[PDB]
This record gives sequence, structure tokens and C-alpha cells, in this order.
Amino acid sequence: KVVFVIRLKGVNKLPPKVRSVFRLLRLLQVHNGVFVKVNKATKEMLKIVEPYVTYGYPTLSTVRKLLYKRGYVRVGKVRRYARKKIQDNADISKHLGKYNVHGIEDMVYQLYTCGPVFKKVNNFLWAFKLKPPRKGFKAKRHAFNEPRPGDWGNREAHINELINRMI
Amino acid sequence: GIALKNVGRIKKHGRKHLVSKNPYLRLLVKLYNFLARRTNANFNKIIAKRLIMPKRYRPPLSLSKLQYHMANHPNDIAVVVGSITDDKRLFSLKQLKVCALRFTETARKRIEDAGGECLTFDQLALKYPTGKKCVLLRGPTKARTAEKHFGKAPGKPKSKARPYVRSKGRKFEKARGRRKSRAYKK
Amino acid sequence: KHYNVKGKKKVLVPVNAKKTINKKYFGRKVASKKKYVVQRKLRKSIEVGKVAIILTGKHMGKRCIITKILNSGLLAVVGPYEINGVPLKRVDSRYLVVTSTNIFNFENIAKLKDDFLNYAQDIDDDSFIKTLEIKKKQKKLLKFMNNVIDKIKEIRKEDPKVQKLEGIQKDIGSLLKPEILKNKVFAHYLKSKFTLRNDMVLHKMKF
Amino acid sequence: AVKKVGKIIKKRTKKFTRFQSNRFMRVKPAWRKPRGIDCRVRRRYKGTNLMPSIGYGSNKKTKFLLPNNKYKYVVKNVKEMEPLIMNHTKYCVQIAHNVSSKKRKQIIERAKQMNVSVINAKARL
RNA sequence: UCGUUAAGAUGGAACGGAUUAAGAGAGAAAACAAGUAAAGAGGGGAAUAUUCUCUUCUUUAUUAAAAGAAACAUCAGUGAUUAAUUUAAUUUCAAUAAAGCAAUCCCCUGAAAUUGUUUUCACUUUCUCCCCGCACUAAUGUGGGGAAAACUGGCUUUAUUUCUUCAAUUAUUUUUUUUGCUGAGGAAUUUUAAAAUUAUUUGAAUUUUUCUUCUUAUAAUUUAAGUUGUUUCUAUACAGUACUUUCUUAACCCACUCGUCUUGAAACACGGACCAAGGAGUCUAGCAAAUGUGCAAGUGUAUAUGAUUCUUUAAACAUUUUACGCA
RNA sequence: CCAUUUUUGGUAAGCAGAACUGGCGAUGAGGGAUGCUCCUAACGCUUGGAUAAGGUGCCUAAAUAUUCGCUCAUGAGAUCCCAUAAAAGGUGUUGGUUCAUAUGAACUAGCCCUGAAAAUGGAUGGCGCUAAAGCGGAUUACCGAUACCAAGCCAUAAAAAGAAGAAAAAAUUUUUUUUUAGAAUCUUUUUAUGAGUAGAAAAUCGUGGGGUUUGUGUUGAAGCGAAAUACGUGAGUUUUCGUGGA
RNA sequence: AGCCAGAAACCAUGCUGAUUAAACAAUACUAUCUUUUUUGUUUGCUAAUGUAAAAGAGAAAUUAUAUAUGUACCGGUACAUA
Repeated sequence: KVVFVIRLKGVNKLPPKVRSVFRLLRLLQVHNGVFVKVNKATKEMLKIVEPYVTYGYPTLSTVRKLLYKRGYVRVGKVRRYARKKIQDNADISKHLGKYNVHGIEDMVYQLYTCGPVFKKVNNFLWAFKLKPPRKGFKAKRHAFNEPRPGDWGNREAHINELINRMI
Repeated sequence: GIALKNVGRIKKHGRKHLVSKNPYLRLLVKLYNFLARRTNANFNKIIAKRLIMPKRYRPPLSLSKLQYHMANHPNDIAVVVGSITDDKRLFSLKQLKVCALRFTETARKRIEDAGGECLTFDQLALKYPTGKKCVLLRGPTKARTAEKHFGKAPGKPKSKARPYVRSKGRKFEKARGRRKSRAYKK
Repeated sequence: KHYNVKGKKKVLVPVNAKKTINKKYFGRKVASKKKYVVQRKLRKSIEVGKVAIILTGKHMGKRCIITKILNSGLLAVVGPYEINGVPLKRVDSRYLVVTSTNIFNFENIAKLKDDFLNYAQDIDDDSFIKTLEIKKKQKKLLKFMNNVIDKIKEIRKEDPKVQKLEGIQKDIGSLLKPEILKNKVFAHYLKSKFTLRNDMVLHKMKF
Repeated sequence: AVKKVGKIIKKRTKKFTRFQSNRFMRVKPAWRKPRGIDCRVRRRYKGTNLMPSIGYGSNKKTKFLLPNNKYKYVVKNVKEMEPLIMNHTKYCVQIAHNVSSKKRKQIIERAKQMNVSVINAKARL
């Protein structure tokens, strides 16, 4: 139902359709990760950017842990966002109060299960800008279904291992 | 390196401050900025913006237009973010209570004579700080002399505008390109 | 007193008052953080009966035996004065390399532990303090050269707190010396300084 | 490197020297950026010669401050002391170069009576 | 540009940046010492030009202190390390000592006989024995032919797990050993509130508890609510070889003639021996938009007249005791 | 003007001409020995972290690492753009595969070899390297950018937000000492952002004169030379010592 | 694998230079002067200071290294030892 998609390619020299998809995807910084709801249009968008992003299924412990350490939320106004670290429920109880998914565990729940309000919560959340990925990365070129090393493209469950390294 | 358009900047356009050096107008924008910020009233916010706006682009209002607009209003308090000019083309009997940026001396005298009120912006702020039960008005732009001059080419076909022309003389701009007989017309 | 979050049971000491920092407009104030400070929490190997190598001291490389963990969280140590010449000194934890050997597992020594404990219990950190008046008294000598050094040493010796400490030093040494001295190899090991020049892989806690 | 002193960080040692002034006698020593021209050193070819920009600027709290912890105020007449005196804690006196000795002595003495440091009082004897 | 002296340097360039060093110079205003007593110099205020008294500089000695740098401890933020740990999941095991079952047979794995299973015989060991070769070996053996067994191994059991074991990989978790770096800030109606934790108090709960949970009341504290503390030192200085900082070579790393037109200049493209001074988007006219400013259906006093205008006054002032431009 | 892919002319061309996109130009840091365009990656000022491309015998920072192959060359071979080598052979060695009767054929493709000549001396960047430091894999560790993460600081942008009161320390409950903000293009606060030629803008700084203001002058000004624990991101400002005489 | 002979080619030999090695040895005679100890080295000069490395700066086979070394016998044999 959900997929965590991590960009892993620079901003120089981008194809134009890929550039457009990146704007919609919201991976404007080269080490952004973001959650995406799997449907058919989203999968085709992911396909267009495929050699330049790694992606996979984010397990429930990982999703919480990443959200705990790197959770920021947009606390400003629509198209006048302000980026604040999430250290209490009151900020997000303001923003998500109408939707009733106020407080961080409910957001975590929506992320876990692909809940009834996914888009708005995702949209309120900042796109997670991640650390370089510790020991055992390597091979920026091509993609993971080449037998040779290189995490790029689909890596399913193994996304979590990569996320754990770059947390 | 982030991919943001306009390098992520929000770039506001139009007036960023009032650029007048007039002490009274500087005092007035201080006042209306305070009144807008504290009240959070839309009426005050419009007044502040219109006070900041270019003095040239601030309009005259005709007295005939002011009366014509105020006709369905039994509350008498007109506010005008521009200058109120007099009328010499009709009887102009019915009085009003009008706050304006500037009054012509003849207009002011007529309004006062008729039993009206010519009201300062400080008096308006003091009496009516919320703007309730009042009428905000604007004079018209109505194609001023520059507007008549400009607007996507006068010499292009299917366009109505004034070029440079010095056409007080006789033998002025009427032929080739402006004439169906001589080559073609706009 | 203590705070016990996540089972950690810290153990808290009341700390001395803070120095004051300027407020944004009017005056200055104390900061409020940690009016109770967590205890020292020394290396888990360390124990009173163990003999340790003095790392940075004047007589550094000597093997000297631990006395009291002080209320300052520093420790007192003595490498028996009468036999080895090392005083009853104050020392801090990271500046002392504690060896695995323990004194009170030698048969003679273990019967005199209570006497050692009572002498140890009496001493504390405030006994060792330099004192502004005495510090000034040595300093005021500046205005032949060997004489002034001798006078400063004379002035330190004269001090009653120093004298009281030297009394305890003498009493502890007197208590321990005969029994230590009969155990000749151990006495020699106490007298002997640290060994390492190139001999083996440095700093093992097998020692 | 840089020069920390208390809460006062000054971020620039070694004031910049104008490019090519080492080679040519004619070119003034005091810094100028080659902003008016193409020049292949504004093009940031590494190690050729470092050049300044806004980022090195002083912090907002310390902005013009002296290591005295006091802003410099230049004094050429005695009466100019009188508004300055209630802020003597935060400001330090500089006496102007062009002050005649009788007047200078009077200003120095008065300033000392007013209880504020005067940084060139130990000069022009 | 060149002379004298002094200091340094100097293996086919020269100078530079970044970074420390050692030398040579300079400096005390943040880079220590409030007050008290003794005796010199000033200034004031009050009292009714001189009585009282308040004050600041020099000097002797005589008690404070504060400030920065260290060092360790303690936190919060951030890392790196090396041991771990929970209950699940998924053809894990391995021994332990008592029993059995078959003998190339079994755990296995072979080879065979439309859209099903199943049936056949092939396959272990040996430091066992025999026969031939009779020492023929890579070998404390050996090549070939046969037999032997279940020590060996396999399975079924029955107990057993600290004799030896109890995997691996996911899943959800919980820690721990050393240790590196960092400390913005300063909360006169939000550094407050709640949370947390401790000692109490009352009611519940449930896996049942020495870090078990909630809420009832009470106090404190910090894990809340951005570093503090202690002890040293500089130093009991008055500028010293220390401290600050300039200059100076060093050494490591980097560094190609600037300007120029040029797609492309380090160029075998061009200008430049060196230094000084002078040296280049202006002024008028007429037009435009912009913005400021004054007035408004008008506006602009044009030419010109007037004056107790007549150092300034070569403009400033006024418009008869209903021209003209543009709209 | 350059590159990939598609592409027309021309024997071909670092030739002429395009298409789509991305670059370079106008822009760089790290790698590609080296290099305008290849790769990684686009840049305020700093500290720490972890990586990328790329490497890890020495030059030269990290492994004389692990693991399985292959390879001896009387001119071995060594990484895209990148700076040559083919048809054709080989009873050199290595794998296969088809066939025939533990042996004879035939093929096949890996390496290696012949085929393989040129102008100052000469070039895997150099030394060297063959139980590789070669060539083909795989397994880990480490080093490795100004990018990335965390923190500080600077400016810009945007957003919040505003038109009145006691804190501490020294003394010996009462005396003393430090501080005690309201400038609306100003002040407090937050978050985001930072390439740049041609070119446009804004904020400054300096020079000559004038009106205006309130100062400096012979107990020595301007000027000048040497400087300054000096100030400012900077242009510059200020000052000290020496000269100097309005 | 192991070898051999074999060219006007190649390196020596020969021969030239060798402040091309910022190179060096031996011999002859010589400069208030040489040697040991102590204190110091915190107008151009006339007492005078330098270390790219101290800190236990400790360390005698030998061909090999798909086998060696002793010792006794006669490069060989035997016996030991690593």
C-alpha cells in the first residue's frame, strides 16, 4: 500500500519529464525520502524516475523510528511554510485537529496502514532529508537488479536496512 | 543541492513601503498600519494599502460619481482613498459625509454649504475604527492619458489606442497603414 | 536523593550556587539547571584496598594504596610513607591507574582493616585545602633564593591541618608497616616503581 | 584560522591584498575585487588567491565592538562628553588626533574625572 | 631609482594563497586587585570673605574580590565503538545414556517402467578377515578379486540439556562497554503549562509487580525548560624571554602573464621597461514613462508692469484704484 | 560551441549540416596522472560527522586485504570520453561441444602469441609489479568533495510580534556596588535560502564647491613618511610615532 | 625443464674529459699553540648556542627457503640439533 521512496541522485543534468515528476514527488533535495501511496499513477511516476531513486516497503518499527528522529512539520501557512521539528503533539493537534489524526501516533498509524487520511498528513509533514548511508553503500550507477552492487530502484523490505544506516 | 524554483524565494511585487517624504502621510501610514494590524479588519487593510499606493495612480473622484454611487445608502459616511473633485455639470444638491485624501476648495465649500461633512482621515479613524456602517469608494482609473497611449500596440489591427501623434495640424497620420485605400488599415 | 528514570537511579548531591549572566533588558540572573548534580560514578574496578600507580605526580610511577573516597568525589591515597616515602595525598580518579592487587587479601593486613577505616573515616577534602591566608603568606616572600624555598616548605609544614594529616599519615604507616615489611616481596613491589619501557603491549588491565 | 575572545568572535585575520599588486608596483595594495571585468580569478580557480564576501561579517550582538567590550566614541571637544557619560560602561573615549596640548590635557583630565577609559591618553606627552 | 649600515635568505626563476613555527620588534585601553588608615594637590555645597562639611587625583601598606585559560566530573545535542538482549516467525541443531530396527540397507541421493498415485535395484563403513600380486605403495602399506560387521553411520524410541548443545535469518524490542566532538541562549504577565522522576496520599487496574500501570490529593526536584560546577593557573603582574600582535624566513598543501577581442587564451593570439600626475556616458534642446510634489475643469504669470527691491538683491516679492500653451 | 541517442552530405575528418535533451558559454569543488565540455557534484562564512564519484605497493590518503579462476610475453598487460590495430593464423596453455573407436578425430571460445614498420630520448602519469601492484569475478574493511546530515555565525527572503517593571552581588536586619530597552524602512523572534559574465537594481563609501549647523587652529592644522593589541565583510574610517609650519 | 656453438650488432677493454662526483684517498711541511678540569652561553660587533629527531635510540649464524646447520668420519658419507 505504501512505499518509501528515497532520492539518491544529484540535481545537475536532469531529464525534463524526470524534473517534472520530481517536483510532484517532492524530492527537491538529493537525499530526500518521502512516503508515497501506491496506486497506478504513482507507480508510473515512480517508473519514470526509477534509476535515480531507491524505494521499498517501510516496516512499522522503521517508520516510527525515522519519524521520531527526523520528523519536521510545516507550521506556517499554505505556501508560507515554516519548518519545525516535532517535539510535542500540540503543533500537529492544531494542523490535523479537523481530520482527527492530531498527535503523532495517529499520524504514524496513517503511515503504517495507508489510512483514511494519508495525503493531507503526508503533505503537512516535511520531506525527510537524510544522512549519507554509513558503511556498505556503493555503486551510484544503474540499479539493484543488475547482479553487481547498487541500491537504486526497487529493493523492497531491504529499504529498511538502508534507512537504518542513513537515519 | 536543492532544486527550488526562484531559489526558493517568495518575491513580493508592487509597493514595499510608502516612498513619500510627506510627514503627515508618514504619520497616517503609521496610524493605519497600527489600525490594520490590531483590528484585523479588512476595511483597514484596504485603507493601508491604498494609502501606500502611488499618488499618481490614486484617482480623482467626481462629485457626480460620488453622489451617483451613494444613492442607495441612507448612512451618509463616504470614505474615498483619493481626491474629491467638484462638478460643474449638474445642480449637485444632496449632501454627504465624506472622508477623502484631498478636497478641491470649491468641492469642499459646496459639501459644507449643503449641510455635509468633509472629514479627515484622523477623524475617520477616531470615530469609525472598525469601518462599520460606512461606504468605501474608489475614483475610476478610466483610461488615463498614459493608459490611452499604451496597451499592446495602437498600429496593430483590431486595437484601439492613441499613438504619439501631434495631430493638431492638417496633414497628420491618416494614410499608408491606417487607410483601406492606401495599402491597408489597422 | 536520586532520580530513577529507566531504572538508572542516579544519586544526587546538592551543588554550590551559580555565577550570574546578563538578562535581556534588566540586570543579571542565575541559571537554574542541575541544582542537584549526579555523583562522581567512578570506574567500577576501583576499591579502597587496591594498590594503584600514580600517573602525573611528583613521585609518578610509584605504586600507592587507596584510602578514602572523599565527599568531593576525589580519593585519598598513600604509598606507605615510612617505607616508600609517598605521603597521604589527595588525588583524582583518572589520574590514578588502579591495579588488580588488593591489600586486604593479605592475611596479616586484613585484621587491621577497621583501624585503617577509622583513621580514613576521620579525614576529608577540606583538610587538604590551600587556604588564602597561607597562600598569601608564601607569596608575600617575593619582593638568598634557596632560603626562600626552604621558608615556604617550613610554612607549609607549620599549618595545623597539614600537621593533622601528617599525624594520620604517620598513624596509618605505623599501623601497616611491620606486617608489610615482613612480607619482603610485597614490600619490594611497593618500593619498586612501574616497569614499562618497551616490554609488552601497553596498558592492560590484566595488571 | 579565527580569533575567539570571550563571547566576541572575530572571523577574519589577514586583511585581503589586491590581486597582482604583489607583481606590479602600480597596482594599489588595498583590496579591490575584479568585479568590473572578466578576470579568471573571480572564476574561483582554487588556491590562486582567496577573496572576501559578506559571510565573514561580525555577529549582531558584537557588531562594531572593541576587545575593551566598549564602542569607540571620538571626542574633539570637552562638551561632547556630557551626553556620553551615562553610557560610560558601554562606550570608550578616543580623543581626536588634532587636539592642541593645553586642551588635550584638559580633556584627558576631565574624562578621567568622568570615569571612562580613554585609549590614547597615554600619548602626546 | 640608487648609496651606507643592520637582519635574514639564496641547488635551472620570481612573488602569491591556505596553515602552523621560530626569530626580531611594539604595546597594557578587557588582557587582575573595590574599599580602609597615614600626607601631598585640587574642586564643590551648605552655614553666617570664612567657619562647617561633601567630594576627585598623586603618593606609602593594608584587606577584599572579579576575569580569562586549564583539568576532571556532571548534563543536553551529536557521533564512533563492543558486548549484548525479548517474544514471535521460517525443513535449525548438537550431544547426553538407556533401548530397538535394516545390512550397499537406510537420512539421503541416483538409475529404471497420456490430464495419479505407486512399484523395481543402485548406493555405508572399516585402524575386520581371506585370496591372488606377493612388497607391487604417495602412505604405519599397497594394485586387483572376494568376503565380514554395524564398532562406524542412519532411522524409530524413551527420558536428559551447565557432558556438550540450543543455529542462522527476519520481526518486535530492550540495553551495555569504552569513549570523540558540541554548548546558541538568557524567559518585567509562556523557562509558563503539562510531562518525567522521587518521597508521600486516595481510588482502581492487570501481564502481579524492588524502573507494574492509571487518577485522587500533597510536596519537591529533572530525564522538563539550549552547561554547569569544583579545584587549579595566569598572579599575588604593571610589561619580561610570559601574554597580545605585526613583520621574517621556513616547511607541508595548493597556486600558469594581466588586460583583451574571442566558441575556445598559460599560449607559438594581441597591448604592457618603470613610476608619478592628468585622462573617458556629459551638457543643451525637444519627447516618454516612472515616482515625488502643488492645484484641478482648469492649469501654467508669457512677454511685461509695480515697489520705502536696490552691501546680499544678477532674486526675492506683488499682478493693475479677465492674452497665449495644453487639457 | 560540446556530448549521448536518432541523423543527411562527403572515402573520411577534432569536416559540413541537423533533430531531442542536457551541458559549456557566463560556473565550480572532488575524480578522470594531466585536460573548457566525461563522471560525481553545482559554491555565504566556519566546526564536527557520514559518504559520492573514485580508489586503497610506493610516488600519494586508505588493504602488500580476503576469496576463486585465468595469465610468462627475445618490445606481457593495466580503468568510459582517451589518444590505434584487422583479416588471417598458432601440436602455447585453458575451458567447452559435437563425434568416433582410454585412445583417435573434428570443431568452439577464453587467455596468450605471430600477423605488428618510421623520424630529439620516452613513456599503463613514473618507479615498479608476475604466490600481481596483471586480466575476470566475488567478499569485506578503510580512505575519499565546498555536495549531504548536525551545530554555530553572516547576510537576504518570507513569516511571527510589539506603540512599562526590580534582578543580582558585595558588605555588616541596615549600608555599598553593578545593571534597569520602546528609534514603527525601529526592535525582539522564527524558518527558509546563498553560482554567476553580458546586463538591470539597491545599499553604501570616497573627492571638489555651496547653504546650514558646532566645532578644530601655531602648547602646531593640512600635507607627508613610518606604523597602529584599532574599527568595519569591504570600499575605507579612526589613531600613534616622525616630519611639517598654515 | 636443461644445455651448446655462433654476427660489422651490445657492454667492457682500450682511449678522452672528469668545479660532468657542489666527490675522494695517500704523502710532505706548516699556522705564541695544544691538552685536562671548572664556571658560563636567560663604533657593525669584540664573553658565548646549536640540533628533521633520546627517553631501554639493547640484540652477529648460513645456503636456503620442495629442507637446513653443527659434530664425527672420507665436495662426499654418517650421527645429532632448529
